[PDB]
Amino acid sequence: TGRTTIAIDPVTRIEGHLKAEVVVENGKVVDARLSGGMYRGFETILRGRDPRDASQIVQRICGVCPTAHSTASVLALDEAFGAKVPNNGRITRNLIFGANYLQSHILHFYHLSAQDFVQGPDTAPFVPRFPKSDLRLSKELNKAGVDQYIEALEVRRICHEMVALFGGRMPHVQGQVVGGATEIPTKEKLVEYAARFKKVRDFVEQKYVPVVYTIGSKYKDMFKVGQGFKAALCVGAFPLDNSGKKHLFMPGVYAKGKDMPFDPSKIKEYVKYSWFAEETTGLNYKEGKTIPAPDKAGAYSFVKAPRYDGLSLEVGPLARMWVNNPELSPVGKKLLKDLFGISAKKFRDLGEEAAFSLMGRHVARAEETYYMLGAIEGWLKEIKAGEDTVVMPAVPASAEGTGFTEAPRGSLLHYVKVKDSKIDNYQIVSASLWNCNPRDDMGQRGAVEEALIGIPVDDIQNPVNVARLIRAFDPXLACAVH
Amino acid sequence: RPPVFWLQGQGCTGCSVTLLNSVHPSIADVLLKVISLEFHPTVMAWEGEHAIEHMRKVAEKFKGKFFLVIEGSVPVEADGKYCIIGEANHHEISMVDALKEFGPNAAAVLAVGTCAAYGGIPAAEGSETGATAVSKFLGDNGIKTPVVNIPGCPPHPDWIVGTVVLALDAIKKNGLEGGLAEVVKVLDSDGRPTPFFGRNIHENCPYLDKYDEGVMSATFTDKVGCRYDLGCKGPMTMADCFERKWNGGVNWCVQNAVCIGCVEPDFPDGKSPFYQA
Ligand code: SF4
Ligand code: SF4
Ligand code: FCO
Ligand SMILES: [Fe+2]
Ligand code: NI
Ligand SMILES: [S]
Ligand SMILES: [S]
Repeated sequence: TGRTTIAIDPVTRIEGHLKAEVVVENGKVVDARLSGGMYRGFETILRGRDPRDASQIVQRICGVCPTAHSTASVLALDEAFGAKVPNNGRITRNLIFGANYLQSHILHFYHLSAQDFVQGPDTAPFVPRFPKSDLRLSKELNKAGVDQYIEALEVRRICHEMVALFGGRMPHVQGQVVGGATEIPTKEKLVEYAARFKKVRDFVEQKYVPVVYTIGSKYKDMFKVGQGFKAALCVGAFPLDNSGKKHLFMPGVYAKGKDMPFDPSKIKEYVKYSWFAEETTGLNYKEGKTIPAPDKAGAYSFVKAPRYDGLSLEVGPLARMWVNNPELSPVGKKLLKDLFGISAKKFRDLGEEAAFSLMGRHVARAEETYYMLGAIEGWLKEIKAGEDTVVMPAVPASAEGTGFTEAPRGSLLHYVKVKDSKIDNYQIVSASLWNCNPRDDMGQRGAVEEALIGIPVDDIQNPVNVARLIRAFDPXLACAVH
Repeated sequence: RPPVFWLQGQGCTGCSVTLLNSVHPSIADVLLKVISLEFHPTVMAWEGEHAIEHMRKVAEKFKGKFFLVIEGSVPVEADGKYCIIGEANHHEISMVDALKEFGPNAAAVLAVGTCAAYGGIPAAEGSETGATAVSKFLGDNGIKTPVVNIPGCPPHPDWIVGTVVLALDAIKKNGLEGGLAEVVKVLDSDGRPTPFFGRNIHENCPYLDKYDEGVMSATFTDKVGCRYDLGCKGPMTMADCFERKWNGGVNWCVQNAVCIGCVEPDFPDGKSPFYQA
């Protein structure tokens, strides 16, 4: 057909400001560039402040995943301050943060992604859209999609009620601080959390997980594209004891068919193609620097380019479920057989090709939502009503700390250095930074840039699969740039 | 249902997410019965230059009659390059450009969140993007369109929806010009609607007796004493959280921890350090 450059700015039904530019040749994407177009500079804003302020300031990186930033920050502060979080505060934190995993995945599938496959009502903001939007569902299945989108608006709001029960409010919780959680769970509020959880759980098991497989079965071609590098990172999340050694998601790297441990010293952030001063390139986060250079020639994004031992990796539900390889949900296994003819027991039984695909990332996110149900149920049984959840540590004069966790969209770490009782440096390496970054100093593309290669564009006037692929990764450019 | 365009500058999407939490009317009812949300990057069906051109087509037809919501601050440094919001016909559109394009032609501009209202975290010490509040940017550029500030980081959904409804009800009682004048009349000196921001947190706080008696909690989890020594900024904060509470009434900041003064024009620097007085 020939060669066509397509620019999409803004990419919509993501969080934040993203431009995607692709080259299409003979009906397939042959090159891609992603541009994070908005910068705030939290890493410089935080300098000089009382370190305890960080766990409030950093949440404003992103109003979709603020609990993830709160968590990474308080973990970094806990280490820097030498604070021993009480066992019950560890569990309370997990209840605050876990509820937002449910909120974020449900928001992402229904309110961001589902319109890629479902025609909404004939009114804004569901119209106008591409004339040939490739919406394949039957009248009845499309109506189920719309009904569930509407119901999901209530379910995601209930998830935020769950967050706020012990977190104070949401977005931007008040309840996580260095040293634990600010509000001891009472019997009465645990009843309130559990009652809401029951409603969310039922929606996840009865509606959300089935609809992802069912829609997927009408878009089976979308399991054959979007593989990219087929390399994944998990840094670990949701401490399950007080020794720091067992987590709901265990850390690991997967690349070139091999599993290996995660060593955070192997992270470097490159900036050749990013709007930051050239001299700051290739730094590990412990020596990270943030010096904007919005006029720098050749750069195309405010997202830095993180690499793990030179590798371009992806993060998120697929990464975590691939690395950890849990059993698939009973309903997922049943629907894989009923609707795809696939016999599968563990997540990796999907195979690398189908797991690392456009539709495989949606499946992974639904399966992870199911997986989180059991974790939250466990925490509700483990918590002790009335047992103290916080200690009140002093600000250290000089210290450092690192918090590692998994935000809904992938691996997150905050590093803080304290000098003269104030923040000397604060560096964030976030989930969509791993996914939506530009080329590194070696010219190697970021994960989503690489996953766009091979995406079909049979109609350049209706190039719907470009943003469909991007949305599968649940991008959050506020997080990516900070 | 009047057309609404929701433009995001240097925002975190928290002002959009808080709106999705509206209890009554629900967000479904807001979108299908109250407003016509013609452009919103986070939720709308179309994308890219097509979404921008759709907004421009509506703006042309409804010049003077659409409502413009701004989430996030407007960065002016580096010729606007710290916030690019789209591209149409190979021309990039900065937040500066967009506000100069649509701002003059809106019925009114609703600056949602402390960033848009007052600069907020992107304008705070250590920033370098020239993050500017909506009303200041418009005034600096000679744009006289009425601005209503709905601050908070994030605002409560009821403040956003309630301000929309107040303006729409006022317009249907007195017409566009008359109704906008009624709205101006219920704004405080910081441009905030007095129904939501006219009362002080501390003067209405259930722990006021403890403050007056000098009984202060020394740990966050002690819920008996006043939170002042732990950093509560309620004495300096004008919002109705004490009554409405948050997220379906399940909690609020003073009960759970401390107020950080998130609706105030000096947030965060004049409200920080958060955990001391
Ligand atoms: S808790 Fe805060 S708002 Fe309430 S009386 Fe004490 S200082 Fe005032
Ligand atoms: S209680 Fe204070 S910090 Fe919380 S939402 Fe209200 S004004 Fe903002
Ligand atoms: N989830 C989430 Fe936000 C992103 N990307 C972080 O970290
Ligand atoms: Fe960073
Ligand atoms: Ni985010
Ligand atoms: S996010
Ligand atoms: S989160």
